[PDB]
Amino acid sequence: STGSATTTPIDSLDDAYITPVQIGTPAQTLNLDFDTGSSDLWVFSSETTASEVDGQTIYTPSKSTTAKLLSGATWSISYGDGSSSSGDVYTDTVSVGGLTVTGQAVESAKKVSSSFTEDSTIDGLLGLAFSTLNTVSPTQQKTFFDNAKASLDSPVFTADLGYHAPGTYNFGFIDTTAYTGSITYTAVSTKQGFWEWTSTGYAVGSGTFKSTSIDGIADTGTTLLYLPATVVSAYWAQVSGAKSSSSVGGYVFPCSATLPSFTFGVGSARIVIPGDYIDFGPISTGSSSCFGGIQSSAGIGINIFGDVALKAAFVVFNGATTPTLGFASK
Repeated sequence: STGSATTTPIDSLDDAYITPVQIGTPAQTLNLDFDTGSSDLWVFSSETTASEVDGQTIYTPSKSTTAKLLSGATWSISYGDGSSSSGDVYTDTVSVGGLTVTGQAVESAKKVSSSFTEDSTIDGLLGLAFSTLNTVSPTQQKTFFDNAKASLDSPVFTADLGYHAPGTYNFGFIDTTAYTGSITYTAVSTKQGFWEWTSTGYAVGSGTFKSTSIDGIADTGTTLLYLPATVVSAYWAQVSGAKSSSSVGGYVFPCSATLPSFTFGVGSARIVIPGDYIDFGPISTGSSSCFGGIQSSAGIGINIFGDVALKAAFVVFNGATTPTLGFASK
């Protein structure tokens, strides 16, 4: 089997991407944030505290003939950005782009943090990191990909995120029309539960490539590119007026600037992030100070190849017995 679903930016900045997911019988379609940095499929629901729902579409298990309460199971998660949610668990039928999993754990939110409430466009998350990170207790549950894997034509999914445009998540096949050149594959460590890999270096604009190992995670659920302070300083030093602002919470730059590209290495191959991808617009409405799309990972504890990086590539998440990651230009 295979599946193919379009993923769409939630706003004009590509702050996140939503992908329609069918849950239950008859189908209830929710727009979920596909997150390769976590492993819980959770949804706003009829059980979510009413004051914490503001425009989201909810899953109502009582209206699904295939929903079953997973007795005794609860979940609770906290994300890198300080947001959180928690609740109980159903199993139900879940389909993505024509690919169907029966008995998928659907984690129903009883509580969500303010940032989730405040984002009316995201109805929940669909985790695609390794199932070892799944928070369900006392019986840990598998991700959608993990459940689907054996049935897929090939044990892979691909992320093809657009810049200010829709893109695609495919399951079970590699669309050879979706990228240019060849796919370069690179080793993954699953030791922390993430799609963790090591970039071979970077360049700023038309500058020379610096060969240096940068360990990080391929994380579709993070907006920006978080790299070591040395790398980030080198980038923003090429932008006149750019500075790190403690009050704003990162590097800002004059909105009048033309940003240089940023290149990252994947083995001997190179992925080029155009400068425009690194502009996240005014810090506040009407400001001429703009927020940067490359930020320091210092104090995160890990480097994160988020959407800013991933949307410059066609990315293969290879879930073979020894997982690997593949990157191609497009």
